[PDB]
Amino acid sequence: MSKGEELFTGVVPILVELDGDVNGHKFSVSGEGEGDATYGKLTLKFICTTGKLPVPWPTLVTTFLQCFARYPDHMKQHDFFKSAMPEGYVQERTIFFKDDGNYKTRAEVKFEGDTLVNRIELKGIDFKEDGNILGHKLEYNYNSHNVYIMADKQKNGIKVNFKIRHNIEDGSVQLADHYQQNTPIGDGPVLLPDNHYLSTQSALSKDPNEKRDHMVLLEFVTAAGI
Ligand SMILES: [Ca+2]
Repeated sequence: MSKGEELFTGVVPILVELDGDVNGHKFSVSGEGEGDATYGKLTLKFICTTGKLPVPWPTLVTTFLQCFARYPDHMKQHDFFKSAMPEGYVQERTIFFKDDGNYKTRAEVKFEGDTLVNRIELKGIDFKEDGNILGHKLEYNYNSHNVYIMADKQKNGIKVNFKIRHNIEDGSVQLADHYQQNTPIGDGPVLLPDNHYLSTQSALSKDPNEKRDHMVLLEFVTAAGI
């Protein structure tokens, strides 16, 4: 029931730019890809433009585009993310790594021309030099998670909560608690949803012809009502 639904009927080019500071280690990541919300499909490649990434790539996956979720027709009235477009929304997160530090992210997600842009500032603090994050003990993979969206009618936005389980290379799990807030950038109306969730599956790979520190990401995202 929004104008934003119509900007995503096709393949949309995607740009991501991130400035990061984790425990004084500063770093930048650029990403390009393609989005096809008809099939909740994202294809992305990310490159650390400042050298080697001081954290594990799986820890950045959630930070690096839920407006490409596929909402089923009987649920399109609950798609906040597209309803904010093209002016966009601000996405903020606190990500609490269990027994370790935490990321704090602020992201502006909007269209620039025909290109969907994710611009992200990230600051991580209180990480243990030899935890699973700074000591790079996380496996290069990703499990499937459900994200629970809730309307936040007082801020004209949504609240989302979920837990990621990073596999550690000894077989254990490193827990990342995500606390997320989205807010429209514009004045216009947005779709405030009933409670629902996004089902996400991600696949991480390498580009065989790339020598810079990088991550290829494939992600499918479908909404699911209750
Ligand atoms: Ca309702």
